[PDB]
Amino acid sequence: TCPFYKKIPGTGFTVDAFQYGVVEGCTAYFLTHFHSDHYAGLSKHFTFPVYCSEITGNLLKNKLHVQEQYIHPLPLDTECIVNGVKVVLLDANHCPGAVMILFYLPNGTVILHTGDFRADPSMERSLLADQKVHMLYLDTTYCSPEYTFPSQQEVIRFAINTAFEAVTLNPHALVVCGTYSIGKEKVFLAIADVLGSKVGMSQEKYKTLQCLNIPEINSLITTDMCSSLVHLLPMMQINFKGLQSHLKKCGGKYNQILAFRPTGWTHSNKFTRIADVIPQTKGNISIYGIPYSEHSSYLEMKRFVQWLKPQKIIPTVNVGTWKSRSTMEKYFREWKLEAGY
Ligand code: NI
Repeated sequence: TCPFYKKIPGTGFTVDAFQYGVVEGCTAYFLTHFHSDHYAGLSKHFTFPVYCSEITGNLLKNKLHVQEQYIHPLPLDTECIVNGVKVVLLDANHCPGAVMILFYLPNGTVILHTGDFRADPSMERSLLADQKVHMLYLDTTYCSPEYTFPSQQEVIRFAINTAFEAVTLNPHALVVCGTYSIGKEKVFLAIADVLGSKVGMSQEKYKTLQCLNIPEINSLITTDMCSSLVHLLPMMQINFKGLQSHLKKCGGKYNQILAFRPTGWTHSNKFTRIADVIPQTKGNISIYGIPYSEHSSYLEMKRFVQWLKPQKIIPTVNVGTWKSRSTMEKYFREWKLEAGY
């Protein structure tokens, strides 16, 4: 049964609520982004209307084989009417096709559902600027002060320089990058670009990346592993056994692997600067964990909320414990008092 925080009151709408069968009174199902925790339950047998972005629509049709007639893509930054309710989709600065959703309720309430997001000051000059928000359904993944990490730009810089150094020292080194879902594509795209290679991957991943409207994509990726010196593998295989095995497959083309695991946050952020990061090494294999996040830091989250000044905040992540709920309400109150709303 559907939790209250996936219901938009005063409408027939839910958000990211596909794992509860037929939700009583829901006449349209919104999907914020193609991550499995959020799409859990969708398949080709789904017969209610789904509303999402164009990219999310591509993946529904091609990967989950949902039927065309039930997929309703909407343009971003465009006031649209759905079952008599004005809505807007906004870029969530998360993974490709990921959106925030504004609901303008009949009674005059305004609701923002962030989906998954990484807050940015650029959001302060969207169609959010023009009016008040009464309720915020907030991605609270890292709502605690200890969750710090760098900008995406600094991390990519670290990765690019690391990889270019290693391959210029050893032309026979291979670079590997782990993956298990969409998002974080810049990590492998940037590395392949500075090395002047295409990124090589399995057919199922190539199919997925083909759904994402990246410009010039056919120039950047390929299924021919033999022609590329940047390979993507499942995240699970990014370890000393998985990598030794894969090196064997390359038939003595390469004598060294440099691999990258893009995590979210790790406790090595409480002490170490991005510049200071070092690999785990075994023989001719090195592994870097790099903190490339597609969720708000604590400070980025605080800044957005303090800018938005909502009247009520409803968390969508870390809701399952009392300790977590309690902690989050404290920070909300602090933020409210500090900025005076
Ligand atoms: Ni997500």
